[PDB]
Amino acid sequence: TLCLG
Amino acid sequence: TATLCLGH
Amino acid sequence: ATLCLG
Amino acid sequence: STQAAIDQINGKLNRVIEKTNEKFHQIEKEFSEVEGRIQDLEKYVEDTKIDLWSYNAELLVALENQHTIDLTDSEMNKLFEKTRRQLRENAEEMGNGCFKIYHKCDNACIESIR
Amino acid sequence: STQAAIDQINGKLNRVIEKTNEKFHQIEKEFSEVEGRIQDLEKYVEDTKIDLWSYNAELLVALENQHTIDLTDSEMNKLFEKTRRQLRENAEEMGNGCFKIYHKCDNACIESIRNGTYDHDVY
Amino acid sequence: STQAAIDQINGKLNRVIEKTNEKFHQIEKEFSEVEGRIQDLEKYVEDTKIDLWSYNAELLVALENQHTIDLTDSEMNKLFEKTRRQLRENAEEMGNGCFKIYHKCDNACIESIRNGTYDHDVY
Repeated sequence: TLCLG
Repeated sequence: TATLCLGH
Repeated sequence: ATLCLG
Repeated sequence: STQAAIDQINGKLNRVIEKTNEKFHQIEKEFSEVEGRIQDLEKYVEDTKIDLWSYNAELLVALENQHTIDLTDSEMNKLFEKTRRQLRENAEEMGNGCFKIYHKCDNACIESIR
Repeated sequence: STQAAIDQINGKLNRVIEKTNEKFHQIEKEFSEVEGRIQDLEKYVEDTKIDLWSYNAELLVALENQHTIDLTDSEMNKLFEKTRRQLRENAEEMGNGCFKIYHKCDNACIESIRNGTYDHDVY
Repeated sequence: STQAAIDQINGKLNRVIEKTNEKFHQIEKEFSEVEGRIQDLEKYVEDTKIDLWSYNAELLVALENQHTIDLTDSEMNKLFEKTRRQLRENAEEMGNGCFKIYHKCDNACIESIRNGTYDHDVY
């Protein structure tokens, strides 16, 4: 899981 | 195709 | 080729 | 003899059917293997590509945290969206602003590639 | 009988000939579907690459502009001459620091990379 | 007239035997090429992925010798680790953060990719 903005 | 510029 | 990081 | 002769041509001719039939099955088996590699290799190129693109997004998200860069800035917002696009097209969009990167080429598949 | 024996031999032999020939033809078709998917993969690899390298060169530039780095600093200028050699290689160097980037695998080609089709014949 | 019919059937058979054996050899050659082609491409995909992770790592480094980032922070380290692995995983992990990047796809391997030459036989 990769969370950006 | 595309042109990409960035020169020194 | 070579390469030295840290 | 004419009978013998006809018997022979029929024997010879069945050898040919038999040899060719088998060789064809061999050719069919190789085709499955080759096409096998190709579908593995492409899963790998894909896996390889989202890895590198997911790193790029991460690096950006890293630098904006320690305020090294401005992601709302335009020139820089471009690059940022370039990486966010790839993420959307190649990963599961969870709750807005998250992604689940599923690799298509598993260990076994990575292996055939050796 | 003899004439019918002989008609049989020839009708079976031509049955073989007809059948090898069609198979050989389906074999050639498959060689082309295959050799075709391999080039589509080569192309998508090139484009996949060039995309990542050009993104590299553009971040060097967008960073300099945010002043986060200075492409004059020998270490960073090396990085930049790195991306510049990847582009300069897999792309048309205009001459003024502009590069003409060609994209070899179109939407059709890219689709095959998804489709995964090979009318795999079975004799 | 029968022997005529018979010895004629035989010659035709010996033709079919000759033509299909030749075509079977030619399907062998093509399978070799198709096969070396997937090999070279698997290589190109390797060198290609490594040169891209060195760069990343090096980027992370040049930014450290300027104190822009500290490779020891949680997040900036995770990043360093990712490129580190790939380098271990794919390069001669010599001691003290030094590595030897080995290129599997030779020069001509890169011509083969770029030049889709397949001696495709048509029966």
